[PDB]
Amino acid sequence: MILLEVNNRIIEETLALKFENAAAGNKPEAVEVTFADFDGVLYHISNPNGDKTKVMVSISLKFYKELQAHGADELLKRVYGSYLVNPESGYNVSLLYDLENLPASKDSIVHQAGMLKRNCFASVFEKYFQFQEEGKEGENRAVIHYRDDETMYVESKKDRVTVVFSTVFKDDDDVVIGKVFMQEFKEGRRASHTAPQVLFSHREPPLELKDTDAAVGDNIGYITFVLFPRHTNASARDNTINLIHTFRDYLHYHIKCSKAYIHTRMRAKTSDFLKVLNRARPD
Amino acid sequence: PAYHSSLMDPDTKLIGNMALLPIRSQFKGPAPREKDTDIVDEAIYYFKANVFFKNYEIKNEADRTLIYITLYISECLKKLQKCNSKSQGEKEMYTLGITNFPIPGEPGFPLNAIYAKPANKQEDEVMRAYLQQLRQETGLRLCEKVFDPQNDKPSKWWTCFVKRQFMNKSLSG
Amino acid sequence: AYHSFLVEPISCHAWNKDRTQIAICPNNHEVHIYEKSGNKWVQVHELKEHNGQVTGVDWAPDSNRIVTCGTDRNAYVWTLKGRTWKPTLVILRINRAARCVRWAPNEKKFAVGSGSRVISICYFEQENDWWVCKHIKKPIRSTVLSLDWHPNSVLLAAGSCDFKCRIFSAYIKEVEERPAPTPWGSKMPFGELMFESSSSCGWVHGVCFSANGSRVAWVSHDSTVCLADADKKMAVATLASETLPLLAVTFITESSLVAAGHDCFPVLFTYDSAAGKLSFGGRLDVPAGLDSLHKNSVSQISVLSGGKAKCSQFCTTGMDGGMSIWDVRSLESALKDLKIV
Amino acid sequence: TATLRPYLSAVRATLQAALCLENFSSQVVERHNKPEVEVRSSKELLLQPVTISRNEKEKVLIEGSINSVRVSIAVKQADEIEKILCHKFMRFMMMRAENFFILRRKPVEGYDISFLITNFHTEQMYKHKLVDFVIHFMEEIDKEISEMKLSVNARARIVAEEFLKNF
Amino acid sequence: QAVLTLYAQGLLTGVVVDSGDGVTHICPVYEGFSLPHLTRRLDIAGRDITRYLIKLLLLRGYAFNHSADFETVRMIKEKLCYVGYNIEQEQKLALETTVLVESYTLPDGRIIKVGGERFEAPEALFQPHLINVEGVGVAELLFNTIQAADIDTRSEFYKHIVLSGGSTMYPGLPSRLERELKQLYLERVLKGDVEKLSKFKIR
Amino acid sequence: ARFRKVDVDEYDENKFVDAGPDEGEVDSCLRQGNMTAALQAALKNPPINTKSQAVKDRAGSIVLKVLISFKANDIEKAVQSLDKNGVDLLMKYIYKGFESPSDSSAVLLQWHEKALAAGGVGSIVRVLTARKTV
Amino acid sequence: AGRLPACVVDCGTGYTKLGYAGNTEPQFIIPSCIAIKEMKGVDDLDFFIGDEAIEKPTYATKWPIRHGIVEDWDLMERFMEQVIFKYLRAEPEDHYFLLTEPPLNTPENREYTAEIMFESFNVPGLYIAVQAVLALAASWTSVGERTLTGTVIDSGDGVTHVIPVAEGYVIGSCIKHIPIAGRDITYFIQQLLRDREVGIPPEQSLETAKAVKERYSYVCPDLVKEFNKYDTDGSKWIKQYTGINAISKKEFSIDVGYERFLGPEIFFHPEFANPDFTQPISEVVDEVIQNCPIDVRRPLYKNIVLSGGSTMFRDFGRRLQRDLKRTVDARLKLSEELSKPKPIDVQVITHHMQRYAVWFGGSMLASTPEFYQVCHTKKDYEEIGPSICRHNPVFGV
Ligand SMILES: Nc1ncnc2c1ncn2[C@@H]1O[C@H](COP(=O)(O)OP(=O)(O)O)[C@@H](O)[C@H]1O
Ligand SMILES: Nc1ncnc2c1ncn2[C@@H]1O[C@H](COP(=O)(O)OP(=O)(O)O)[C@@H](O)[C@H]1O
Ligand SMILES: [Ca+2]
Repeated sequence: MILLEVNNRIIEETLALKFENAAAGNKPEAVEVTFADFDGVLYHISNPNGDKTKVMVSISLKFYKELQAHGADELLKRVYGSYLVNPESGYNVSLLYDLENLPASKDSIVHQAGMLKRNCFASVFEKYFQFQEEGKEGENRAVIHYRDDETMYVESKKDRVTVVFSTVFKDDDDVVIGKVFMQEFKEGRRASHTAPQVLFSHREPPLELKDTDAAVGDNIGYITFVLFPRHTNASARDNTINLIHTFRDYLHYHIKCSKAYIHTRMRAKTSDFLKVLNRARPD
Repeated sequence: PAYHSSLMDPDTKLIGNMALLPIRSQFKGPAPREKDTDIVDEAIYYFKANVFFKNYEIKNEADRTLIYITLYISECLKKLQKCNSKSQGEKEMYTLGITNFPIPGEPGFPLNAIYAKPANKQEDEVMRAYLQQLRQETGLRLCEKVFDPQNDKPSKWWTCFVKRQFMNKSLSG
Repeated sequence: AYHSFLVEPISCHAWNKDRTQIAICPNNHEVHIYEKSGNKWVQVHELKEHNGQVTGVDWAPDSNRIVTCGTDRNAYVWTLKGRTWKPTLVILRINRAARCVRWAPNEKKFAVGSGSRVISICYFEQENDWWVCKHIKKPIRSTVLSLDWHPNSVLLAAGSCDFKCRIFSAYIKEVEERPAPTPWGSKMPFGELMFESSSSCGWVHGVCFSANGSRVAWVSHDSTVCLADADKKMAVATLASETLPLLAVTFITESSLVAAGHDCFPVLFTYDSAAGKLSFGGRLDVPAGLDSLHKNSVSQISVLSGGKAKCSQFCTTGMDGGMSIWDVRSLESALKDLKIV
Repeated sequence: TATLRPYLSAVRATLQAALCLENFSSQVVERHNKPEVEVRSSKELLLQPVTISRNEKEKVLIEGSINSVRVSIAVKQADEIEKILCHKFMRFMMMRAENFFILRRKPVEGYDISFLITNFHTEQMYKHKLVDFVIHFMEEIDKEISEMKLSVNARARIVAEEFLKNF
Repeated sequence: QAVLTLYAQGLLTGVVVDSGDGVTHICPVYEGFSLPHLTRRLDIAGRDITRYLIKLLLLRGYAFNHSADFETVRMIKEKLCYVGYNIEQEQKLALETTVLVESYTLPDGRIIKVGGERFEAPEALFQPHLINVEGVGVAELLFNTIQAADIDTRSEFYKHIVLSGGSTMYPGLPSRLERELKQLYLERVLKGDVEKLSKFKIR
Repeated sequence: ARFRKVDVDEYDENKFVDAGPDEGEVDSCLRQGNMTAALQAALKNPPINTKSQAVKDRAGSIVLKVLISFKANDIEKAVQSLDKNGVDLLMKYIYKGFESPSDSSAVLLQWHEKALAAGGVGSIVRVLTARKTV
Repeated sequence: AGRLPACVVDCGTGYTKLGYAGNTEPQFIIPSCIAIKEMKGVDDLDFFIGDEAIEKPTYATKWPIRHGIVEDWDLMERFMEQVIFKYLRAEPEDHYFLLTEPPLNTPENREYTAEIMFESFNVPGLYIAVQAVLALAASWTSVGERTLTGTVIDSGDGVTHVIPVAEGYVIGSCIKHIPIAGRDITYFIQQLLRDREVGIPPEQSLETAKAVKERYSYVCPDLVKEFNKYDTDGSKWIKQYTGINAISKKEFSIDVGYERFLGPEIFFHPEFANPDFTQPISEVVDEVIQNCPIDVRRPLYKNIVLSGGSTMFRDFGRRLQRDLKRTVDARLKLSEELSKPKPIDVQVITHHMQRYAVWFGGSMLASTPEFYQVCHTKKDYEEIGPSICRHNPVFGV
């Protein structure tokens, strides 16, 4: 698995099992589940008020207000319509499904529920993609603190939109490995010239953010994706969004998998060494 | 563990070291007269359970008679298995029961280390006669069970034990 | 002529008078004695008493007694009682490991070098029926690694980790008398320091006296072999080896030295009394991945027959656990360039 | 290379000279046996420390003693990625030091990895082969570090394109 | 006990350090019999060490049961444990090298590995607080006894310290004491270095 | 837990207790291009007993300075003109030289090669066992 | 406890249970298997785990965990990659982790696990809990006085373990194994079905067995009596089962009978299926407790807990308790008849969360304040070293 998936399997699997038993006419099992998603996201699935014929899927993001300030609410409404309801205390968005009132095909709703995290993020990208399109320049930049110590900056220009991630590498050696990856991203166009351009600043933030309270530290790193109209237009938007919003996790997911691999190499090398070292015995 | 006989009395007669227990049966034999529960009954009851066991602790000489009947039931099943009518197998049984199966002391009898040998020609005669009587009654009663009230139908619920061997022994091996 | 008694080291060895049996310690608190049967070796005895590894074993020929010393700091003299060896404890009065031991020629006393930086000269008092001992301390500054007695049973040569080969006097008047004047000196009271090498290098792994004991040689860790001549004002002749350190050394004549060590094979050194110069004429082991009999360092080497005067056969045990028997004349024929003395 | 074989050759020769040990009980503690180069509590038992340097970065320290030798290596680390790969690799092995018997749990200050070869080792194993192992080891860690370096770059390019190709 | 001990030990006036599988004593003995008034006790011996090893081996990843596996651990202690001489020095060996690691086959076949806990367990004898005990430890305890005694008879006691008891068979123990005693005499009796003349041996 | 902070072993009466070449002469030989002589000149009166590091280091540099001044194919010839005592001292200086790399290692390794062929591994063992060394 | 629940992963030899702390059931119960191509580029990442890796065509299925212990680290490590980033979708740097280990796992293995969790995934905290202890904790769900001293009977598909626990620590020297478990039962039920039924596709002989075993099997009090009922009123005991032929899709159907009770029976009468082993499971448990210290023996009898799939069988505990009492009672008899020792209180607790007792106890313990207290942190790992993961303080009582 190279790219990270977008949907949330626990959401989708949970819902499905309930929807099945529902159709089968069985008596509803109570359900109470707590789980997370990448970047401090916490979910909750439960029977509101204990009514086991209702299933609520709530999501909580510490930086919701930020996305709310960029179309979040409006977008979520379009996508979920009547499933979207008053948010459960402690969470920002709640979906409610009446087990006795499901569509003919449950795949649309199940798939869409599994994309709650992603849809909460979608609006901020659409809003600025739409700015570029209308040539509305000079618009203030969106600042999303998706993590406690990580920030995403979105901005639109004459013919391009920029996404800048301020990521952190806890492990001092992860910075070094990250550098190898970022290097390959900067040259990523030598194999796809139409693809987005990628920039990387070891850790002085890009100049557009020097007067800002932007972070500056040995373990900090700024990535800039230059998305072009061919990526931000109503034809690419969704897919582009599905990738871009999973980047930071993609990068870190691969720094760890590399270390895992270096490990298998070290197991093999150490194993050999031990053999040579032991053929040194008179048997 | 395994199921043991409870027919052993203080005044029970011995043929060898096997207990000469009573038996409701028409066939003739040195079998005493009998309670509507004979040793052949007790064996047919416990079979399906007992059969699985590989170890069996001899408690009374009555057990030895129980073990014998049991081993024989397996022989019958090996027969009733390839039959097409209670009438037919009912015959193959009378016959089988008449065959000269080995006895304690002879090579061919499994368990010669648990079954005493007839101390003389008289006992040899009685024992042979008893074992045979036992085989015949046993084979007959077994036929009612083995066949479903729908003839030509050896109940697979009896046939399925054909390959099982109580204490991993055989009167035919 | 190699034989493997095991794959672990033979810490030390000792042979009886008839060279019929050999005592060995296989990295153990024990001492196994093997005897020959046809052309096979058979273990006949097992001496278990040391609570530490045996680091030295010497067999007194005439009295046929075995003496052993271990890291447990003890030393038991073993006596043969019909079909068994019985150990007798001998308080060395030391607090570190015993490193080596050797009976004296007259078999009336034995010495034990140790990490207590002293040499324990032991003897028996038939009076109170037991083994006593006096210490030769000064000027020893470190662990004594090897000992060898002078033929007169009084003078004693010692090599220690303080880079010195010294000759003392283990004169114990309670068992012998006024030693006869030696070129090594007239005055020989107990522990008197008769001679001392001058180099301040290489631990003296092994020392050896000549047949008449007027010459003493020793091998050090600096990969050099020396021989001090008492008929030449104790002048010392040195030969720096081009190879690894020697651990053991013995005279095979009055001017021929045979040694082995970490290179894993025996070599020949010859002394030119005239020029007072040592020379290398060695390498007798002429043909794991080694072209030598022993597959690990050779740590001990004793004379098997012919004395140090005109040795005919000599033995070598080593860290590989092997025991080799070398025939001097045999060697002289396999190598035409050979020159004993 | 041009200078590699010569470097190793010098190192091998010094190892051949250093691995000449014997069992030596302690002069300081009753019934104790310790690797002198480690406890260093009896200076006449220690040999002169020596170094074989290939250049100002790659060098080997060889500390001998009557019953043990400590060998510390300075591994070639050209850039950041090699520096961290090497560091992770040595750590990996040190953490398994009990399986190695000649490996030191920690490096001697100033070095990347270290060996502690005792007389027990040279008795259990052919010393001429222990000498081979150390040279084999030096040559092989450099290869592994390069192999890892390539692996990482190899995957980074595929990871970058797999993500850029989808926009 | 120490009476007969130091006594027909062929010496009749020294000090007996007696530690068995349960309790330690320091028995002074003057020309003839002993002087009870000085004799002190240490509530730390055999079992305690074995006890302590168990705890140490637990932290290593070996969960032995205090009751069930006590004898097993006692055997281990007897075989692998010892007294470190220079604790600072020993801890370094345990942390930087693996020369102290030894294997031990348990009664059921499994093979555990014991290293640094070999000298840590018996270290209790010198640092009681390690096993939650109040005291100064066998060495310091001894030193105080002799010092707190007839100065004339002191020199004699020191040159006549005898060891007795299982928990005194620990390799290095003698050396450790001597070093410890030489540290207390150097501090609590002098301060200046004129030790060459401060002779005393434990045999 | 205070009395143990002192290393009594320091004062235990049982503890073990154990000018330079002529610069101008060397420089004179160097400047004239007579290398094989500068070697012999430097391998002279080594500060084997000096208690100062500066003094020894002084000599070490003088010798290293000559070694470096050599040309690849000119070493073997030089080394073969020395007696074993000479080759031993040489080897001792080569190891000293390994502690100051500089631009010297590449060439000092060529010296080790040649020295090893002449003096054998024994010349190295004697570097290790030296108590008084340059 | 922050706002994010800890990650709880229980790696069984056959199944791996995973989810977040506090949840009552695991969020994923998947096969402990990984499929790989059988390296350069990103070939190491080209794999699948759990169900998705059982039928993979161009892929080879592997099983990292054998007899509870990790046999292949390279593979166990990759397995975790997906467990974390594909299923749990958890940012490993943000969640503490609780993993489990079979009894008799070596201290080295823990360091190997810790090396992976800290050096590869960068977890903030880690805790390695021993399965048996978790099981004891899970039974508190039944008992109003929580205790971590008891006897655990773990049985899955490999071998069954009788593991005594005292004050939170497994009494290693007293564990005992039994050559009977899920497998031996299937292979047995498989033979019962072969001698009798037809229609079962050879290539689905075991498929059928394991199925029947799990859907109908149970423990009965008396064999003859049970056999009787079946032969008497075969209508109220002979169940039907229908499986679809892989080929032709011919929906075959068989009759299930005796095996319903003869399966779980081999536990108590091993000799039925196994020639080399005959001890009844109630005897082994008795033998075990008898070896543990006297002062702990009764508490062990009073708290025998279950864990494993093969402990699912209806009445398992009931039959085990009867059997055990008969043995322990009869022993106290020969003493009164030889000289009257207080009667021993033998108990066998069975609860609802048994299907995943271990993962359940782990889930409950990992959501308590104390869990964070007795957990090893990344800072301690980096400063003190992986040695700290050798020992994991017991907590919870
Ligand atoms: N070689 C040894 N090293 C350390 N301790 C030992 C050794 N041998 C025995 N012990 C311990 O010494 C104690 C037994 O001493 P002993 O005097 O026999 O007991 P007690 O005097 O109380 O009857 C036990 O703790 C035993 O484990
Ligand atoms: N309800 C059940 N009754 C009896 N056995 C079951 C039941 N459910 C599962 N099993 C058996 O549990 C065993 C589990 O074996 P294993 O693969 O090791 O899983 P785990 O690692 O969780 O113990 C299998 O034999 C499975 O058939
Ligand atoms: Ca499990």
